[PDB]
Amino acid sequence: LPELSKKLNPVLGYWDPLNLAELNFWGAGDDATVGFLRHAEIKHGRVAMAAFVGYCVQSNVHFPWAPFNSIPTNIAPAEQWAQLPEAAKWQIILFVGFLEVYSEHSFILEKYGQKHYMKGGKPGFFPDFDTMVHPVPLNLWDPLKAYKGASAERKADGLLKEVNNGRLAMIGIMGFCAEARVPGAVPALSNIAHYAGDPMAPFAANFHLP
Amino acid sequence: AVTDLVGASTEVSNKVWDPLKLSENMDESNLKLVRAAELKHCRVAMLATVGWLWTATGTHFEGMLSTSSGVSFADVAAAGPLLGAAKVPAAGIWQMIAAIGALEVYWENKYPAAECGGDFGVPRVTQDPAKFKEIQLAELKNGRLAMIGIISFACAEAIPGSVPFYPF
Amino acid sequence: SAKADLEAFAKECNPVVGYWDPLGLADLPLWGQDQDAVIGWLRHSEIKHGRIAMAGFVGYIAHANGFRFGGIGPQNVVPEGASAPEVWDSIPFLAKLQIIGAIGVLEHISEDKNFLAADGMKHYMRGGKPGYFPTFSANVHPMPLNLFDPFKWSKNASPEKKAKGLVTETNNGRLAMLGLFGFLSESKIPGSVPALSGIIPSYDGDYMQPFLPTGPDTSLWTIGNLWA
Amino acid sequence: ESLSDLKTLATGLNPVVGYWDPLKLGEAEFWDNTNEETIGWLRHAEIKHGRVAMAGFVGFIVQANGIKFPWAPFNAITSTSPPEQWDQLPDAAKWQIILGVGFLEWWSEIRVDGTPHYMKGGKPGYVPDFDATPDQLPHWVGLNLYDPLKWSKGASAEKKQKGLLTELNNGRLAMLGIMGFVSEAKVPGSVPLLKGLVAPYTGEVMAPFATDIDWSSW
Ligand code: CLA
Ligand code: CLA
Ligand SMILES: CCCCCC(=O)OC\C(C=C=C1C(C)(C)C[C@H](OC(C)=O)C[C@@]1(C)O)=C/C=C/C(C)=C/C=C/C=C(C)/C=C/C=C(\C)C(=O)C[C@@]12O[C@]1(C)C[C@@H](O)CC2(C)C
Ligand SMILES: CCCCCC(=O)OC\C(C=C=C1C(C)(C)C[C@H](OC(C)=O)C[C@@]1(C)O)=C/C=C/C(C)=C/C=C/C=C(C)/C=C/C=C(\C)C(=O)C[C@@]12O[C@]1(C)C[C@@H](O)CC2(C)C
Ligand SMILES: CC(=O)O[C@H]1CC(C)(C)C(=C=C/C(C)=C/C=C/C(C)=C/C=C/C=C(C)/C=C/C=C(\C)C(=O)C[C@@]23O[C@]2(C)C[C@@H](O)CC3(C)C)[C@](C)(O)C1
Ligand SMILES: CC(=O)O[C@H]1CC(C)(C)C(=C=C/C(C)=C/C=C/C(C)=C/C=C/C=C(C)/C=C/C=C(\C)C(=O)C[C@@]23O[C@]2(C)C[C@@H](O)CC3(C)C)[C@](C)(O)C1
Ligand SMILES: CC(=O)O[C@H]1CC(C)(C)C(=C=C/C(C)=C/C=C/C(C)=C/C=C/C=C(C)/C=C/C=C(\C)C(=O)C[C@@]23O[C@]2(C)C[C@@H](O)CC3(C)C)[C@](C)(O)C1
Ligand code: KC2
Ligand code: KC2
Repeated sequence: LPELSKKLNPVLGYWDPLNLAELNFWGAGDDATVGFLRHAEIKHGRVAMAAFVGYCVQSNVHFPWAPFNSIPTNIAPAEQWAQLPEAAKWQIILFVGFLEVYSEHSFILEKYGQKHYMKGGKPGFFPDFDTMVHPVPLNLWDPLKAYKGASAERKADGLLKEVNNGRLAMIGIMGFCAEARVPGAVPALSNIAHYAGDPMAPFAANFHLP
Repeated sequence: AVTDLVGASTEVSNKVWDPLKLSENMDESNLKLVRAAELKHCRVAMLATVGWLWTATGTHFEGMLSTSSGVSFADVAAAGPLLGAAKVPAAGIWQMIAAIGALEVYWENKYPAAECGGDFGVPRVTQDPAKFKEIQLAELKNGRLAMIGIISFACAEAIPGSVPFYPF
Repeated sequence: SAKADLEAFAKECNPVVGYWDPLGLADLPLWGQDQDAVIGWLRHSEIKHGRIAMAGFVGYIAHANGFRFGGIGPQNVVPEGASAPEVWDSIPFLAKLQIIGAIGVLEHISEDKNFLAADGMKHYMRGGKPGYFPTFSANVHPMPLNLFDPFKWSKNASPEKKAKGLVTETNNGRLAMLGLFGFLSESKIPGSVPALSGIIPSYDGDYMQPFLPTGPDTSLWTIGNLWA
Repeated sequence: ESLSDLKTLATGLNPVVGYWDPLKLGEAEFWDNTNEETIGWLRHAEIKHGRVAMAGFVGFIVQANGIKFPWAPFNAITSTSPPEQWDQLPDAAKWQIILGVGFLEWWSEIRVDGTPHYMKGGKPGYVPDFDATPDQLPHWVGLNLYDPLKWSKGASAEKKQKGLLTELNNGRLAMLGIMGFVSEAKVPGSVPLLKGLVAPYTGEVMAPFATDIDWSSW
């Protein structure tokens, strides 16, 4: 990332202990090194901000439909992933797998004027979805077509706020996920969750890799 | 004229590797001859490595190699790649050597090694001579690695303990 | 520049002793950065040590007498009179860790480059005034008052009065360092402090360890206490 | 260049010592070359020995302290005497260590980007950059061997030569230290102030894999 982290944070700003901004990243370049890191900055933020907010709803209430229901609620939601059926785990990952594959298509990205992020495009820009083989009513970002009329000042403030709330939540969920197993990790919480199974193992409760 | 060839490898910093200076005073019609010998060694070594891997993995044909005196392809394969070389009957060895020698005689009379430095005129997969020099260098490097590898296989099958990372 | 100012400050602290530097402390550059940085680092360390010494003397007097503020907080778990050394052994481990974190945050705010740059000051080792803590007008959340002057009761003092106050602070800090070290010695080894012998009790745990005797967890708070 | 050898050493330990070699390995010719090539070779040998010695000394301190890789195959062996840990390693592990080091120095010998070899005028102990010539390596790897994160990168040349002198001095001291530790493992009573440490050990330290020859008859 450039030295415009002063806008995101003064006092600090382009802290960068491990340099990482010129390691040339598969021989692509220095601009492409910056572009890949900025996307993985906020893609990890967007997952973590949704997962931490996702945590605070799962642990209290469950959707009353049927399949991901009636399993115990007074347990770790990391364990509640392991209680899902195998078809549910595959369909969750593959649904995100479509979103990853679709968003990286450079011919879709050039429909709206942008480019792939480390070829010069914006780091985080999900496509407006209107080029699929079959039409859908609702797209992903701004589904109700609500807040795309805002000026660039609100977008620039929001983009910086997305990063800063991103960095805060990546600490938030992972420190929380480090409290479920190895208890007593965070002495601020220390009153939630159990279970020593690996959260970084979606199919550990179903099969084994070898 | 040894500085031209193709064999200048970037693994030795893109210069000619002759520490014993064997090609210092060798002249044309011998430099082409030693290049032809190297190329034939390359090709025979690559074919030998593939055949050795096929025999060591076990593959073999199905049938009887010499119905007069037993010896199936499974019998040849089960003795090992090296010890299963004398299991072949002598007539089969002589017939293989005769066919290889007929090919050798035909190609030597058609393309002499002193005049044609390993070039027997097999089609050619590309024009644009820079790409062809790259493909020639790839052939040379693969053949040299196979030259080392087949002797490594023979040493590891005969003397155990040598070649520590030898499969089977 | 550094040596002349050091000699002037030494003369102002005491007109009789003047420059008293026995073990060449004004000449050894710490991180290979000339004598000015060494002099600034030594002055800042002396000022911080003296301030910590005066605050520690006040805290030792308060803890020895016993002047607990109210309820609910950390005084509800400490014993009703256990002298100063054991007051850092019965407090909660989370409480002591948070106090250490607050002290480190204050030190980092005092040492931050942009925190000094916003106030118009510089770093104390590259041509700055040692002990000049920056104000609190940049942390986005509105701070009610600054740390140096909370009620801003010294905004009209002269520079000569400021220099005299700094010299008095340095001298009182040296005296408080001597007194606090004497109290610590008399709390562990009898016969060190002759006047203070028999007042303070004996402490088993050495006073040079922060994590000596880990404190109890303790909830000590209600209304939404989901964190045990 | 038996003159720059003195300029390097006037900054080595002041003029307190200088060009000190009792048997005079300088002004030599060696394998049918010139004195400059021999001087460059000897400088590279000293630098490489020093680097290997500092790495080995740090590894000995870490291994004898008790810090050990949890993972899987290193958890199997449970000793302390670093040399015995190497001895009870699997043969494949030792061979892969040796061959990886051999690949690294094979790359170190290759000069496809920097014009001179360390004998033909290049800097001694200079590992060439991986990404300087990205079309002349078998497959791309980032994170170069020297300075993986480009921490030095832009630095003053005075700082570079000062670091080279510091590396040389630290290398010589680490050479002495690691040979002291090895002789502690072999010869008790030798190397005072270290007798209370290190374990007795046999098996010809300067030999991997099999054992049982040794300098038993001194
Ligand atoms: C049949 C073997 C053979 C032959 C005839 C050649 C022939 C040639 N090589 Mg070559 N090479 C070989 C195997 C061989 N190579 C192998 C296995 C490797 C990989 C290590 C290489 C790697 C190599 C490089 C990197 C280069 C050459 C080059 C050359 C050419 C010029 C050098 C020269 O005349 O000296 C070779 C002439 C000989 C007559 C050598 C015969 C073999 C000797 C007499 C026996 C050696 C025994 C050996 C040491 C025992 C251990 C080997 C094995 C068991 C492990 C020449 C056409 C150079 C070139 O073309 O540049 C333009 C060049 O740069 N070669
Ligand atoms: C009837 C069979 C026959 C005939 C006529 C030829 C004819 C020829 N071959 Mg050839 N070849 C054959 C079968 C045959 N090949 C078979 C079955 C193989 C194995 C697949 C080869 C592998 C082979 C290679 C790899 C090379 C030739 C070469 C040559 C040419 C020169 C040969 C030479 O100088 O003598 C041979 C001269 C020698 C000095 C013998 C080599 C001695 C080496 C150092 C030791 C090898 C062991 C030895 C050959 C085996 C004997 C038994 C052993 C226990 C001692 C010539 C066109 C060479 C060529 O064209 O280069 C220009 C060449 O490089 N051939
Ligand atoms: C860093 C990784 C290293 C991996 C190891 C390695 O590298 O193994 C190397 C190795 C063995 C080995 C080892 C050592 C080298 C000794 C090292 C290890 O010992 C230790 C402890 O270190 C052990 C071991 C076993 O590993 C062996 C290498 C073997 C090799 C390299 C084999 C190439 C075949 C090419 C062929 C057959 C081409 C056919 C091509 C053909 C047939 C054609 O083109 C047909 C053609 O019609 C086409 C298509 C177009 C036409 O116009 C032209 C013609 C008619 C010509
Ligand atoms: C034991 C020996 C003492 C040192 C003697 C010494 O070296 O001299 C002076 C010197 C340097 C010097 C010399 C000169 C004077 C320059 C010249 C001399 O030449 C002559 C002979 O003329 C030579 C020399 C070398 O002597 C350096 C001295 C430095 C010193 C002594 C600096 C103390 C800071 C105090 C602090 C930071 C307090 C913090 C506050 C603390 C620790 C606390 O709050 C403790 C406490 O919270 C705890 C933990 C729990 C609570 O419940 C209780 C309380 C609240 C109490
Ligand atoms: C005008 C316009 O356009 O519309 C506006 C408004 C509008 C609609 C909202 C917009 C939007 C989009 C959305 C959906 C925005 C929502 C974003 C979302 C959902 C953001 C989650 C953040 C989660 C965080 C920061 C977690 C921190 C987590 C923390 C700090 C921790 O857990 C740490 C901690 O746990 C430890 C480690 C130990 C504990 O003992 C103590 C605590 C708890 C402190 C726009 C479009 O962007 C802009
Ligand atoms: C008992 C205990 O500890 O409980 C713990 C268990 C556990 C699991 C530790 C916990 C956790 C969570 C953790 C630690 C989660 C961490 C997840 C993490 C960190 C996952 C990294 C993925 C890395 C990838 C995909 C790398 C790709 C890398 C690639 C593809 C490359 O290297 C390509 C490369 O191009 C570069 C980039 C540079 C180029 O020049 C060169 C090359 C070609 C080489 C808890 C919750 O704390 C609790
Ligand atoms: C440009 C710049 O700004 O620089 C930057 C960038 C740069 C250069 C890349 C950097 C670096 C790289 C590194 C990692 C540098 C560190 C190198 C390393 C690891 C250096 C180990 C030495 C080990 C020794 C000397 C062991 C001695 C051991 C000795 C002397 C002994 O045992 C002696 C002794 O045995 C006797 C003889 C007899 C016994 O009776 C007594 C004892 C036991 C005492 C830095 C550090 O980040 C700084
Ligand atoms: C679960 C996922 C998720 C979360 C939790 C989340 C939270 C926040 C927060 C709260 C801290 C803010 C303040 C914020 C702000 C902005 N977001 Mg998020 N956002 C998420 C996902 C996406 C996606 C997929 C896209 C996107 C975008 C934008 C744009 C720019 C729009 C514009 O400039 O047109 C702005 C200003 C779009 C994009 O950046 O395209 C340029 C885009 O496609 N966002 N976003
Ligand atoms: C075991 C590994 C190891 C250790 C323990 C170690 C210790 C030290 C110490 C502390 C004692 C210093 C102070 C120091 C300093 C320098 N090192 Mg070392 N170094 C090690 C490895 C390498 C390698 C592989 C290279 C290298 C180099 C340089 C350069 C030159 C930079 C430049 O000229 O830009 C400088 C200044 C490069 C080189 O010499 O290039 C001519 C190079 O390739 N170093 N190094």
